[PDB]
Amino acid sequence: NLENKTYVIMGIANKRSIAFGVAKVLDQLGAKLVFTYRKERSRKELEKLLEQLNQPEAHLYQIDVQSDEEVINGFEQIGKDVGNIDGVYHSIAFANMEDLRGRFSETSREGFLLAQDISSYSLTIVAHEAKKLMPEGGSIVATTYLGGEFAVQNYNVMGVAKASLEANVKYLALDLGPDNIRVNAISAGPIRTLSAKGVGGFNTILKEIEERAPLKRNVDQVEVGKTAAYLLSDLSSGVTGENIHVDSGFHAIK
Amino acid sequence: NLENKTYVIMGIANKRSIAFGVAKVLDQLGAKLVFTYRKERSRKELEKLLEQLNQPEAHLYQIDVQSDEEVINGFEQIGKDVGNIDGVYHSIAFANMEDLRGRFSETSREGFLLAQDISSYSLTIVAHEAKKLMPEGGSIVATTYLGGEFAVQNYNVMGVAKASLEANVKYLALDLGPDNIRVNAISAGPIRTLSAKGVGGFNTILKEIEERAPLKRNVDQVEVGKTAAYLLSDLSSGVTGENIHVDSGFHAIK
Amino acid sequence: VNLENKTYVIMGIANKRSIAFGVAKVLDQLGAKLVFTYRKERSRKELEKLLEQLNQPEAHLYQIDVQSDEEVINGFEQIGKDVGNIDGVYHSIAFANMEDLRGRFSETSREGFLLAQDISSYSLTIVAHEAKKLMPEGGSIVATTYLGGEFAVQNYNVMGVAKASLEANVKYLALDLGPDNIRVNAISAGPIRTLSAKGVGGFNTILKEIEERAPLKRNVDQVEVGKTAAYLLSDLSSGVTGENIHVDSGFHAIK
Amino acid sequence: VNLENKTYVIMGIANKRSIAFGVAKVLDQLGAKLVFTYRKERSRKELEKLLEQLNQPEAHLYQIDVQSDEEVINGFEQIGKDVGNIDGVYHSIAFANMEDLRGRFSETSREGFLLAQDISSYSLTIVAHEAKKLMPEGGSIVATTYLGGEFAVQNYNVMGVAKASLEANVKYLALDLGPDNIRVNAISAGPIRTLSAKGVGGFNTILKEIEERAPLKRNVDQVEVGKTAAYLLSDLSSGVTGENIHVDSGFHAIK
Ligand SMILES: NC(=O)c1ccc[n+]([C@@H]2O[C@H](COP(=O)([O-])OP(=O)(O)OC[C@H]3O[C@@H](n4cnc5c(N)ncnc54)[C@H](OP(=O)(O)O)[C@@H]3O)[C@@H](O)[C@H]2O)c1
Ligand SMILES: NC(=O)c1ccc[n+]([C@@H]2O[C@H](COP(=O)([O-])OP(=O)(O)OC[C@H]3O[C@@H](n4cnc5c(N)ncnc54)[C@H](OP(=O)(O)O)[C@@H]3O)[C@@H](O)[C@H]2O)c1
Ligand SMILES: NC(=O)c1ccc[n+]([C@@H]2O[C@H](COP(=O)([O-])OP(=O)(O)OC[C@H]3O[C@@H](n4cnc5c(N)ncnc54)[C@H](OP(=O)(O)O)[C@@H]3O)[C@@H](O)[C@H]2O)c1
Ligand SMILES: NC(=O)c1ccc[n+]([C@@H]2O[C@H](COP(=O)([O-])OP(=O)(O)OC[C@H]3O[C@@H](n4cnc5c(N)ncnc54)[C@H](OP(=O)(O)O)[C@@H]3O)[C@@H](O)[C@H]2O)c1
Ligand SMILES: Oc1cc(Cl)ccc1Oc1ccc(Cl)cc1Cl
Ligand SMILES: Oc1cc(Cl)ccc1Oc1ccc(Cl)cc1Cl
Ligand SMILES: Oc1cc(Cl)ccc1Oc1ccc(Cl)cc1Cl
Ligand SMILES: Oc1cc(Cl)ccc1Oc1ccc(Cl)cc1Cl
Ligand SMILES: N[C@@H](CCC(=O)O)C(=O)O
Ligand SMILES: N[C@@H](CCC(=O)O)C(=O)O
Ligand SMILES: N[C@@H](CCC(=O)O)C(=O)O
Repeated sequence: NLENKTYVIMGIANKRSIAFGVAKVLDQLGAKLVFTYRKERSRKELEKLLEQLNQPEAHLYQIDVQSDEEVINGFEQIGKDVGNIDGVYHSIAFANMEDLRGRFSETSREGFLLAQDISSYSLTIVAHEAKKLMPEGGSIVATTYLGGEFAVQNYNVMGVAKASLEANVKYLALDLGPDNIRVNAISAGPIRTLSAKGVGGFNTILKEIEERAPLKRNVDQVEVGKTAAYLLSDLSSGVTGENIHVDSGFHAIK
Repeated sequence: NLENKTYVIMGIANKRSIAFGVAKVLDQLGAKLVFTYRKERSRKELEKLLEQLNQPEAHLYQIDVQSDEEVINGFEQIGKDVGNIDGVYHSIAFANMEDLRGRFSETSREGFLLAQDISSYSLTIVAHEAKKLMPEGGSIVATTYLGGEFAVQNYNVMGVAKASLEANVKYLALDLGPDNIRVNAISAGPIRTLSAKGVGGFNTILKEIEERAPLKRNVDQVEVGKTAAYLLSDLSSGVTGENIHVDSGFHAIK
Repeated sequence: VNLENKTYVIMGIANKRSIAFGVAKVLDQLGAKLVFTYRKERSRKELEKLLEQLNQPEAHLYQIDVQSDEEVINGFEQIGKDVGNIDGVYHSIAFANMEDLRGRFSETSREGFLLAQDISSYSLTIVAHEAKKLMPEGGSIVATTYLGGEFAVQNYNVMGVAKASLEANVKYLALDLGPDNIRVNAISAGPIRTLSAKGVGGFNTILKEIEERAPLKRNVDQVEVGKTAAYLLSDLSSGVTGENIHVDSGFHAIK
Repeated sequence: VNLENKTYVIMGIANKRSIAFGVAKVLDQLGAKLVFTYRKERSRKELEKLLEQLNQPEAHLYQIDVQSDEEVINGFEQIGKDVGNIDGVYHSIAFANMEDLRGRFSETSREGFLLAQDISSYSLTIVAHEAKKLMPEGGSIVATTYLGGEFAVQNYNVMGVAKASLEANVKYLALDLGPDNIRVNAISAGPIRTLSAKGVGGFNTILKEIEERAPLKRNVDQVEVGKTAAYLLSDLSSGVTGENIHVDSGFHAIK
C-alpha cells in the first residue's frame, strides 16, 4: 500500500509506454504521481491518460534530460509543488536510427555520445536532484534491457548505453546507500512501444521469447509496473544495486 | 494481499530462522501457511512459535528432505489436508561442520555429496512433488548466499552446494515455466541464525557488510520475508529463473 | 610457449575425438611430457593407439576411476613415483545417466543427481588435493566445463547443475590453493562431436545454432580447446586463476 | 607463442610503467613488429627512449589523439602505407577528470561523464573500424579494462561506468566483426602502479587488499598483462572472442 507516497515517473509518451504500466500500478496502490515529459505531444498524451487514473490532479513537468537546467529546475519545482518524494521511476532512452541500423563498428561518435547522454548520464543527474527531495531516503528505478549484458543483434549503440546504465545504477547504489536511497534496475523483456520501432528485427525478438523463454510468453507493461511497485516500496528494503529481469525468464537460458 | 493463498514453508528451526521471518510476513499478509520440519526438537518448538501468528490452525509435517518417501508422502498428505497450494519457500541446507572451515581441498566425498543432497537436490524433488499441488501454477523460492557466486573464506563446501542450488533454480524455471510455476532464489546477506554458528568466521562476515555494503547495515529475516512475499505473489508474475540479493547491496560492490 | 621439461597429467581421453586428445596433441607438440589416466580398459587400448601419433618417447598410462578415493590417491602417488613432480592437470571428465540429459529436469532421480556431482564435480576436488602433493613449487589445474553451467540450456539438465558445481569448485580451489602457487581455471568449451556428446539430446541443433548465431559463425574444435589449455597450463597465464575462459566462437557473449 | 611476421599496433604507452609497455616487451620478445601510437609529444619522447630496450629495428611512432576521428582515420591509413597489413591492436587508453573522479559519483558533471565515455569506450569502436581495413584476413583486438566495470568499486566512479561501457563495446564489436575473422577481447587487469593510477583515490589500499585477499595473495604486473595479451593476439586464442580475461591474482572470483 502506497498511500501518502509520492513518485516521479519520467518517460511516458503514450498508452504503450512502459512508464504508463508503472503509472497504473502505482496509482492503483494509492500513490500520488508526478510526471515528466520531453515533447509537447507527450504532455498531451499525459493529459488524456490521467483521465484513466485516480490522480486528483495533473502534476506535469517538462524535463528534457539533455539539459542540466531543466533537470535541476524541474525537480526544484516539483519539490515546491508537492514536497518531498519517495522515489523516481526512470523510463528514458534514445539513440539515432542511423547508428542503430548500421553495423555497430560504424557507430558515429556523436551518436554514441548522444545515446550515453540521454540513456545513462540522465540517471546520474536525476538522482542528484531527486536526492534533494528525499531527505529521509527513497528509491530510484531505471529500465534496462538484456542487450546491456550481452551483444544482441541490431541493439548496437543502445546496448553499450544500457551497459553504462546498469553500472550507473550500481555506482549510485554505493554512493547514495548511506543516505538510505536505493537504486535498482528492471531489465524488461521486449514490449511493443513507440521506441521498439527503432530496434531492427523487433518482431523476431518477441517471437523468440515465446518460443524459448521459460514462461513461453511475452511480458507486458503492467508486469514491469508490479516489479516497480516492489522496488519503489518498502517491500524491497535491503535490496539495492540489483537488476531484476522481468522477461519471462529469458535471461536465465541460452 | 495473500488472503486465500496457501504456502508451504520448509526450514523453520527457531525464532531466528530465516524461514520464520518469511512466515511472519506471509502470515501478516493473510496467507494460509503449512510448515515442514526435519526432526522432533523442531516440532515441539514450532508449535509454540506459531502462537505468534494468526494461523487459526497448526498444519505441521515432518519431512527430512534426504528421504524421497518422506517428501513424496508429506506433500501428498498436505495435498489431502489443505488442497492445492500457491507456492513453496525452501529454506533448507546442511553440511558437516569440519567442512565449513579450514581447507576446501580437503573436503570428503561423503561431506560434499551430503551438502549437495540436502542443500540442492532437495529443491528438485520438493519441486516435483509440490507441482502436483499447483495445477494452475505457482511460485517456488529457495534461499541462497553470495558464496554460491564467489569463493568466500570458510563457506567452502556449502558454496559449491549453493552454486549447484542456483543452477537448480534456473533449470527448474526452464522445466516448470510452461506449467506456470516460477522458480527463483533470494540471496540473503548474513543473518545470525542457529546455522550461522557453524560457518567459520561468521562475525567478521557480519561486520564486513556494515562497513562495505551500500546500505552500511545488515539485513534481517523480515527483509528476506518481504522479498519472499513479492516472489511468492503475483507482483512478480514476469519473473522466473531469478536470484534477488537481499544483502544491503553487497553483491554489487567489490 | 615452449613446454619442454614440463609434465602434465591429462585425464579423460576415450578416443581420437576426445577433447582431452586435442589438449594432448597441443601439449605434446609444445614439448611437454604427458601422463594419461583412463577408466575403462577400452580407453587404455585407445590411448595405446593414439600415442603412436604423439612424440612421447614413452607411455605413462594409469587407470583412475574418479569415483574411488583409493584409485585417485594411489594413482597420483604412483604417478609421482614414475615421473616425479608435475606441472599441472587437465581435467576432462564428466558423466550422468542417459535419462537425465533430455526431457524433464524436475524428474531427476537423487541417485542420478549425486552420480553426476560425484564424477563431474567432486572428482576435481580430490584430484587437486592429491595432485597438489606433486606440485610443491606450484602449478596449474584446468577443468572442462560447458555454458550449460551458467545458463539453463535445454536437455543438458542434470549435467548443467553438475557444471555449475564444477565452476564454483574451480573458484573455491583457486582461493584455497592460490597461496601454494597452484592456479585453477576452467575452459568453457563450445559443442564438439565426441562420444559423450551422443548423450546430450538435440546436440546437432546445438552445433547448428553456434554456426548461425555465434560471433565467429563456425564451431570450435578440440585443438582450439587444447591451445587455450596450453595458455592456462603454462606461465603465459600467471596472474590468472579462478577464471572461466570460453572457447566457443563468442557464443557466451551473445543473446 | 611465435609471432614473427606478425605486426601489432600498441596504443597508450606513456612511460616505462605503462601497462601497454608490458605488452610491448612481451610481444617484441616474441618476434612481433610493433607500431606505437601516442597522444602527448612527451609520450613520443618516452617511446623513442623505451625503444632502445626493444628489438624493434625501426621506430614506428604515430600521433593519434582518439578524441579526433581525423587522427584515428589518417593514423591507421598512414600505418597501412608504412607497414602494410597488421595482425591486431592493443588498446590501452582511458581518461576522466580528477574533478569528477574525486567527487561523489552522483555529482559527476555531464561533460566529464561524456569525456570518459569518449576516450575510454568510444575510442575502441572507431579504432576497430579503421584497423579492420588493415586486417583483410582477420586479426585480434584487445582492450584493457578493470573490475570496476563489473562492480561498484569505491572511488572509481565515472571510470567504472566508462569501463562497463567498454566491456559491452568489446562484446558488440566481437559480434559485428566475427564474420570478418576479427576477434575482440578484454583483459581485466589488477591494480598496477602507473601514472594514471595516481588519479584513483585510495589506490594504495586497493593494492594492499589484493595482497591480503586475492587467491594468489600478491599483486600482478604489466608483464603478466602482456603475456595474456600475447595469447589473445595470437592464434592460441582462436575461438575466443567477446571474452574478459581477469589478470588479477584471482580477485574477481572471491568476495
Ligand atoms: N519496449 C521494450 O521492449 C523495452 C525493453 C526493455 C527496456 N526498454 C526501456 O524502457 C524505457 C522506456 O521506453 P519504452 O519502450 O516505454 O518506449 P517509449 O514509450 O517510447 O518511451 C521512451 C521515452 O523516452 C523519453 N525520452 C527520450 N529522450 C528523452 C529526453 N532527451 N528527455 C526526456 N525524455 C526523453 C521519451 O519522451 P518524448 O517522447 O517526450 O520525447 C519517451 O517518453 C527505455 O529506457 C527503453 O530502453 C524498453
Ligand atoms: N543465516 C544466514 O546468514 C544465511 C544467509 C544466506 C542463506 N542462508 C540460507 O537460508 C536457509 C535457512 O538457514 P537459516 O540461516 O535460517 O538457518 P536455520 O534456522 O538453522 O534453518 C536451517 C533449517 O534447515 C533444516 N534442515 C537441515 N537439514 C534438513 C533435512 N535434511 N531435512 C529437512 N530440513 C532440514 C533445519 O532443520 P532442523 O533444525 O530440524 O535440523 C533448519 O530448520 C539455508 O538454506 C541457508 O543456507 C542463510
Ligand atoms: N563435447 C562437448 O561439446 C563438450 C563441450 C563442453 C564441455 N565438455 C566437457 O569436456 C569433458 C570431456 O568430454 P568429451 O566431450 O571429450 O567426451 P569423451 O571423449 O566421451 O570423454 C569423457 C571422458 O570422461 C571419462 N570418465 C567418465 N566417468 C569417469 C570416471 N568415473 N572416472 C574417470 N573417467 C571418467 C571417460 O573415460 P572412460 O571412457 O574410460 O569411462 C572419457 O574419457 C567433459 O567434462 C565434458 O562435460 C564437452
Ligand atoms: N594501472 C592500473 O592499475 C590499471 C588497471 C586496470 C586497467 N587499466 C587500464 O590500462 C590502460 C592503461 O592505463 P595505465 O594504467 O597503463 O596508465 P598510463 O601509463 O597512464 O597509460 C594511459 C595512456 O592513455 C593514453 N590516453 C589518454 N587519453 C588519450 C587520448 N585522448 N588519445 C590517445 N591516448 C590517450 C595516454 O596517452 P598520453 O600520455 O599521450 O596522454 C597514456 O598513454 C587504461 O585503459 C587503464 O584504464 C589500468
Ligand atoms: O531499450 C529497448 C529495448 C527494446 Cl527490445 C525495445 C525498445 C527499447 O527502447 C528503446 C530502443 C531504442 C531507442 Cl532509440 C529508444 C528506446 Cl526508449
Ligand atoms: O548458507 C548460510 C550462509 C551464512 Cl553467511 C550463514 C548461514 C547459512 O546457513 C547455513 C550454513 C551452514 C549450514 Cl551447515 C547450514 C545452513 Cl542453513
Ligand atoms: O558437457 C558436455 C556438453 C556438450 Cl554440448 C556435449 C558433451 C558434453 O559432455 C558430456 C555430456 C554428457 C555426459 Cl553423460 C558426459 C559428458 Cl563428458
Ligand atoms: O582503469 C584504471 C584502474 C586502476 Cl585500479 C588504476 C588505473 C587505471 O587507469 C586509469 C585510471 C584513471 C584515469 Cl583518469 C585514467 C586511467 Cl588510464
Ligand atoms: N522492420 C524493421 C524492424 C523494426 C521493428 O520490427 O520494430 C527492420 O527489421 O528493418
Ligand atoms: N537423436 C537423439 C540422439 C541425441 C544426440 O544426437 O546427441 C536426440 O537428439 O535426442
Ligand atoms: N591521495 C589520494 C590517493 C591518490 C592515490 O592513492 O593514487 C586520496 O585522496 O586518497
